[PDB]
Amino acid sequence: VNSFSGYLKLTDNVYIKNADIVEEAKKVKPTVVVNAANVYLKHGGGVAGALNKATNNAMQVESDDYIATNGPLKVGGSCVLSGHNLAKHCLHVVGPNVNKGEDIQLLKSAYENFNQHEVLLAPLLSAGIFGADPIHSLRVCVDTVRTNVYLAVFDKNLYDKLVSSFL
Ligand SMILES: O=C(O)C[C@@H](NC(=O)c1ncnc2[nH]ccc12)c1cccc(O)c1
Repeated sequence: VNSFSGYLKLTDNVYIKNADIVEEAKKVKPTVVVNAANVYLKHGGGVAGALNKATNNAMQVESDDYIATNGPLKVGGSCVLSGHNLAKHCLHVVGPNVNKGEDIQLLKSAYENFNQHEVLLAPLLSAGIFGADPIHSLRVCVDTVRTNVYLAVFDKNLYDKLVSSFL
C-alpha cells in the first residue's frame, strides 16, 4: 500500500491522474519523481521548468554540476539526482523531442529507465511541448514499464482524451 490518491487504474501497475506533478510530489514525497529532461539538463519549461522552479533553482544548480563532470545524457537515457524538496530522488529521463527532430523510436528506451525503480511518480514522456503523440506514448509506457508508475497529466483536456481512448 502507498500514499497516492485519486488515481485511475489502467493496468496491473500503471495509474493516472489529471494533476500537477509538482503538487503530487509536494503531497506524496515519493521515493522517485521523474523529470522530462533534455540531454543538457537545462530545465526551461514543461515538467522540467516546473519542477526546477519548485526547487527554487536548486535542481538546476545540481544539474549544472552533473553536466560539468559527466557531459550530456543520451536521448533515451537517464540519471538519478536529488529530489530536493519534492522527492527523495529525481530520475531525469530524456525522451525524444519531436520538435527538435529527434527520433520518436527512442521512446521505449526512455521508458525502460523506469524499470530500475520499484515505484515512480512521472509525466507522460515525449508529450506536451516534446511534440510526440501522447496516445502513442501512453501505449509505450504500459507496454514497457513493469514497475509501479503513477502518471500525472497536467492538461485536463489531454487527460480526458487519454482516458477515453485507452485500450
Ligand atoms: O500535459 C501533459 O501532461 C504533458 C506535459 N506535462 C507537463 O507539462 C506537466 N505534467 C505534469 N505536471 C506538470 N506541472 C507543470 C507542468 C506539468 C509534458 C511536457 C513536456 C514533456 C513531457 O514529457 C510532458
